[PDB]
Amino acid sequence: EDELNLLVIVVDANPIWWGKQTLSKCIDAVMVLGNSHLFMNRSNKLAVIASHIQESRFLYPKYELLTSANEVIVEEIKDLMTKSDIKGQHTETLLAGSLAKALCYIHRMNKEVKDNQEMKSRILVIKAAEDSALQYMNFMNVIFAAQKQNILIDACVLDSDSGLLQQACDITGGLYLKVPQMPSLLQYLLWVF
Amino acid sequence: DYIYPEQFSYMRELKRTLDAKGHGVLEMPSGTGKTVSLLALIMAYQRAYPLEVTKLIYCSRTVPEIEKVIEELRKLLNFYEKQEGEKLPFLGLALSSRKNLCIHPEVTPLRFGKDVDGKCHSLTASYVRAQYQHDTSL
Amino acid sequence: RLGMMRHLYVVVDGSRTMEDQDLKPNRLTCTLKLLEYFVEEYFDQNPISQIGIIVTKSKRAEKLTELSGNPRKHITSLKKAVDMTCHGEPSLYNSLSIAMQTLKHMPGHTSREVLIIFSSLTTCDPSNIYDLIKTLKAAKIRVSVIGLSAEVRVCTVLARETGGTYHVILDESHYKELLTHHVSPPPA
Amino acid sequence: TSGTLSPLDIYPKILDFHPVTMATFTMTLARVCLCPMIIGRGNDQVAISSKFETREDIAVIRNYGNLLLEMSAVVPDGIVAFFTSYQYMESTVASWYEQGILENIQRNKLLFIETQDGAETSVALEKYQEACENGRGAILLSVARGKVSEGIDFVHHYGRAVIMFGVPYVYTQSRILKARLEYLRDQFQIRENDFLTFDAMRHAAQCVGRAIRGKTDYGLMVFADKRFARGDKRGKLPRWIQEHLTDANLNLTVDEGVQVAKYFLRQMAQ
Repeated sequence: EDELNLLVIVVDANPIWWGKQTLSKCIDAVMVLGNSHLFMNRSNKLAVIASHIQESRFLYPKYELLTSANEVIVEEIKDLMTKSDIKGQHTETLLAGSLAKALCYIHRMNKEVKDNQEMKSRILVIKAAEDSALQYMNFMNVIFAAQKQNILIDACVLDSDSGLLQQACDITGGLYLKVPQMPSLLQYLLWVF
Repeated sequence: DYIYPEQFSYMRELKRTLDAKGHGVLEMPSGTGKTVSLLALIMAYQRAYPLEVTKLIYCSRTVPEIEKVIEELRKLLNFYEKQEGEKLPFLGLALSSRKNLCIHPEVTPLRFGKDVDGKCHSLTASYVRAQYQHDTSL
Repeated sequence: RLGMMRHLYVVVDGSRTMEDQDLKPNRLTCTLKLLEYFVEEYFDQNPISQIGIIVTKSKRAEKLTELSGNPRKHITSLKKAVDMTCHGEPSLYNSLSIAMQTLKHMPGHTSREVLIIFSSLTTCDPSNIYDLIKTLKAAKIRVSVIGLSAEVRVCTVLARETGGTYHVILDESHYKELLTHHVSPPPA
Repeated sequence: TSGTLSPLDIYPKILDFHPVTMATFTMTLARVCLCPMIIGRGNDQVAISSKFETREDIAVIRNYGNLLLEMSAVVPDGIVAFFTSYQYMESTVASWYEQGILENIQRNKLLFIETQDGAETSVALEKYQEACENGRGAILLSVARGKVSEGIDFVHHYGRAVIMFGVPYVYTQSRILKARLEYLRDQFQIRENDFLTFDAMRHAAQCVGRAIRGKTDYGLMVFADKRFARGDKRGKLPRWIQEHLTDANLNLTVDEGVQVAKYFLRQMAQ
């Protein structure tokens, strides 16, 4: 508990979730995981970001805050559901944007913490989507920044093939798991990382 | 333009160890640094008295050690003058026997009664005789 | 991390000196076991890359794995080597010539690398090793040595002249630190 | 000066004058150096009486030949074995060229015998610096008085360990030298330790000094003799004081060979 820990969760919003046919369930599970994480230690914090087809957006920004976190997440996702970028209208997601947002937040939190002692942070991606060539430069830029920062990027691929994310974990020294049985999502989040 | 922290710590005491004008004994490392640090410690006195300026002489067991004294001292001076030098505007030289430096004079007068002193006397005599007249033959 | 592609030839000392109990169970067992851990971590850090495996034993060179991009062959080869152990003395010149022959073929923007784990003091080869070191530097084949308790000058020059990586290992913790430094990519 | 000289007395003894004294370098910790002695490790190890070390075959064959082979084979580094004479050197290492069929070392070492040649000397130093145990300054035998004492001015720490097989000692010829021994008895009374032992131990110290070179390097140096405690008194070897803060240069151990290999791990770590 001595070390402050920030875990940023990037959730891939892509309509691939339709294939998942449930998003509602995925949120419920993610919420349980977050609550546990916050409960483990006082010093744990969480940030949640959505990587949508069109852009990346911040769902939320402590455990005392959890009630707030739950409401903010449910509401934020519902807004996201919009028709544009529907189904595999757009196969990819804006992970690069999400990672950029995550690193900015981690940096800001770190500076404040710098006044104090060191902070440990890691980024978790729940990835539904596929990567694309156009995406390569942007994504890698964020990935390499994280590696230099020594911030591990873990990835849980429910489905699809995001090679870049697999590469991202390797470079970053994070963990990558392609989940067989997506309904076991909760177990993977708790157990896998 | 500088010198070692060790030389600065020691210098005054070493100048004092030197003041007695006759003798002294100095403790130093097993070899690396010893001779170069001497040259650095004599830089403090390179002109202690302008009206007479004393000299340094170094005694050495063998010829390969002499090139170790020359190569270190050549690095320390870098040159005879401020034009390229920055510790000592000194002039330094190696030497050893006539018996080592010169092969042809050992070879030519081959006799048992032929001392290395005598051979310089012989060479000097041929040079004076040649200068007198006998350059064409002696 | 992605940006370029690596070719690395892992060379292991299978001389009689590698049997010794100084480093866990014996040096052979501790080195192959950590080297298996390194292959999976290097291939994870370097997804587009290649490795080949060579040993020096009983005054010869032998190919434990051919040059390839699948990690599985190299961990399976390190598993299969432990049973047959180590005896005799090195053959470093013949191992740098087979490694050279594979590495010379590789294209312009990929690295050329040789990683050697060394527990000997010389090598049995007659051929002039200095001609081959000059040729490595022309070819751009970089050679690194991790030595066990040992600084014997021809090996150290050989790793410096080819690129600057002669390291000493005194524990199983220090050897994992050294292999994990080698997992690290080059600039592009 | 002579590098070390801290016990001071011998120079004023030789001069019959009292120079100004001064220590004028900053020294390094004792721990970079290690200065062992060897004599045996069980109570049955009786072959080292050295009443006639020049004639005691059993003693040459036992820890004098056998400890060298144990230390050199275990501690695999470039190591030069210094001897008190050629005759000892020839008896101790059977070599390729043996003085008898009955001699007791079998291992790859190189020789350094008389008619040394300036070009031939370098060949042996090229071999020791390049690789393997053997070369000049490497697993090679040389008499301590001989030319190997000049050393080589290589940057590379070419040397590792030196094992003095016998403590370098000298004699006093029944002529002018005997006349000198009598004079210094008349004046000092304590003549033997100053005139011969101390003067031979510096002969030792030059060869070991040439191995370890100075403050910017590391090393060890072992002595093989029955009478070795006498050598340890009066600071007649490098082991002696240079700065009170250094935390001592002690060598006592229940096993030398293990202590030097542990010390080499410590040096790789540094």
